[PDB]
Order: sequence, then structure tokens, then C-alpha cells
Amino acid sequence: VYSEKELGIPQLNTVTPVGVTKPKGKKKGKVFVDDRESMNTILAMVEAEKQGQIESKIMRARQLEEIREARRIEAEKKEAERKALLEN
Amino acid sequence: RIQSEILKMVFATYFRILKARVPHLMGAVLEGLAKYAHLINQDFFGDLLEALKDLIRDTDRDTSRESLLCTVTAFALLEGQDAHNARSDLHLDLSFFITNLYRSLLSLSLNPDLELGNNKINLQTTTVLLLRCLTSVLLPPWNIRSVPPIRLA
Amino acid sequence: MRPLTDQEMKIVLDKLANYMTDLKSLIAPLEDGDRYVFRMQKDRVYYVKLSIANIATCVARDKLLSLGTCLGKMTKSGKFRLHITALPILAQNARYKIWVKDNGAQPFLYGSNIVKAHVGRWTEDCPEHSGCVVYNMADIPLGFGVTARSTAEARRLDPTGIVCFRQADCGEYLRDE
RNA sequence: UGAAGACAUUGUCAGGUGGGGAGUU
Repeated sequence: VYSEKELGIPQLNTVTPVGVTKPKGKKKGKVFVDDRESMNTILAMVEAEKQGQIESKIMRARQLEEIREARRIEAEKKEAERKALLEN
Repeated sequence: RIQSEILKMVFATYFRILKARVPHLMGAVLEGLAKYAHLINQDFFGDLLEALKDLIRDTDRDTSRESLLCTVTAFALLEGQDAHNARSDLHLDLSFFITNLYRSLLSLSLNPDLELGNNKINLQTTTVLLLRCLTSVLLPPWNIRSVPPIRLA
Repeated sequence: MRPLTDQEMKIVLDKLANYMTDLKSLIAPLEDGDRYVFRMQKDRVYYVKLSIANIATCVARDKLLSLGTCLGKMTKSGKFRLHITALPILAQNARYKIWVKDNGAQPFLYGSNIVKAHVGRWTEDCPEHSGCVVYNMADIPLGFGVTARSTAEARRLDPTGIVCFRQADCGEYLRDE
């Protein structure tokens, strides 16, 4: 058993998009996360994974919904940052 | 089978009153929900707490009594022995109601209608409802000497 | 000093979620319009206020040594490890708690796993391998670890049976003295 | 036309830092 990271295994296009890939052995630019909104999105996923299985259908929906609102706020915040930087 | 049929009709009426928000019936409905929640399926028990939270959030958007009525019901739901033993399994956390009761204490002081007034939920005085919530948080029937000291303070 | 990337923040919070409940409270805004952030300085993660972080930028990176509270370090293989320097954070919002008696506090501070004879108070409905914070009878946090058995299964265990695996103890402060 | 208020905001020099952005060997 050996890690796929250790082997130089090409990345494959699937239902999950590969996106823009980065060359190996080069500067993969650090994308810092420091906003409260960006931290909230990551935190919601972590909490959802730890909680795991919930028997209630409504309680399961609410856990998914709070991640959706966290994503929406982060996207709105980053959009406003782009507009301010582009305009001013 | 007949119990299931009656439970279907009894609970359907309870929820349709909650959706339409009849002011003179919500106290009676919440007593029924607290009385008969342990007779229904487990997965619906967590839904009842979530439905209570939406009612409180709607009133957060008279109004003081309705939010206190739901908070009394939520604690009375968990004070049952069956629901208490299923706390961990069914993910029944009352942290939302404890926090909401905490942020409302300052506003309730300024309210002048606190005194304009065998039941456990349907009580005519908002001050009485406040005392029932406070007794649940600070003097629970179960685990009375394991309560977090910070919450008490 | 630089803030965390999105991969690193996920790793740090995953380890913290193993031990604490309300991680939203960690990064929630304060009264004076300030908040706590995460910073990396020589593969060590630091929990510190944003105002302190901004005014600590004047110090050159080769001249900075500590900042706020140190949660732990990222290992060479990319794996976050908590340190006892993070215990005050862990105890504030601990999910599962274990209390050890006087006969178990001293062995724990020397670096031994808790056994049944040491436990004086459990936390009911605690799964097998969960993160717990260890206290003594005076509610003084001694450290943290991972539980060996479930609470129900630990009750029927032998007195000389491991109930918690040690991961950090306050005696490590004597190490770096 | 009303409100706040000589405080903010903003601007100019001198610095500290800069694992981020641009360029060069």
C-alpha cells in the first residue's frame, strides 16, 4: 500500500471537475484564508462530518442548509471585495 | 392501528393550528405535543424541536409569550424519561433554547405585561412561563448536580 | 508569519472538532469589533487576536518567537498535532470530560494513561475513541487524551484497565524549563 | 433644506515588517 501522492499519478477528469491544474515542482500559490466568512464555510463542513448520521430528515436538511448559507455569504463577501478592488 | 389513526388526526390538527398561528389555541396545542410526542416515531421527535425553533425565530422577527411557550414545550419534551435516555442517539440539543432564553432576559424586564394574567405548558402568566423555563435550565429533573457552573452564574 | 491556507485550516479545525463543541465561538466577533485568527510561524499554529497579529507584523520573522496561544505544530508529513499549550482552549468548550482522583493525577502528570482506579467521574454516553479533557477533583484541567473504551464498556472493566490514552500532560512544562 | 461635529475621515514625509503580488540574475 503506497500513497497516490507519492506516485506521479495523472489527475483524471470525472463528475468532480479537475479544474485548472498546477505544474509539478513549481510554485502552487498560497491562497490564504483569513476572513471570518471563509473560516465559517470550512467550519460548517467539519462540524457536519463529525456529527455524521442524523435520523431526523428536518435536522439533516438544516445541517445542509447552514453550509449553503455559509457558502452564499462567502461568495457575496468575495464578490464585494472584487467590486471594491476593481472600482476603487 | 386505531391508535395510529387517531395520532394522525390529533397531530395533523396540532400542526395546522401552529402553521396558521391561532393566538388562543397555541398554548393548548403545545401541551398536546408535549404530552403525546413520545407515542410517535423517533425521527419525528427531532423534527418537533426544529419546528419549535422556527416558531421562536418567527416571533423574533403577545410575541414574548409565544416564544416563552415554545421554550417551555422544548424543555418539557426532553424532561420525559424516554427522550432523556435518547439524548445522545437522537441529537436533541437544547443549546438554542438556552441561549435564546438568555438573550431575552433583559428585554423581558422592560415588558409591562408580565402580570396580565395541573397544566405544564398552557399557563396564562408570562412570568410563570419564565419561571418554568428557568427551573428547567437551573433545576432540571435529571442531572441536577452536573449543571455547568458557567451557565448557573 | 503568514495566515493559514484552506487546506491547513481544515486540518487544524478537524483536530479541534475532535475535542471541542462550539468552534463558532472561537472565531466569533468580540464586543470591540475584534476577532481571533490563526497564524503560522515556523510550522507552529498560534491562536491570537487580530489586533495583536497586525501589530506583531513590525517584528521581523527571524526575530519573532511566540504570539498569543500556541495550539501545536504541523508535522513534516502534513498532520496537525495539538500541544498542552492549547489546553486552556480545549477545557473552555470541552465535549467529553474525565476526572481523575489524587492517586491518578500524579501518574498522569508523569505521563501515564488513566486507568479505572484513577477515575472519579465520567461523562455519560462517551464513544470509544473520543477526545477528552482530564481534570482532577478540584476542576483543574491537567491535559487531554483519547478514550480507550466506551463509557458503558469501561464501567465493567478491570481496575487495572486502560480507560484513556494520554496525549498531553501539564508535566511537559517541566521539560522545556 | 435639516442632522452630527473642530473628533473622525483624508492627505504629505520619515521609518518597521512583508512565507503574499510584480520584475531580475
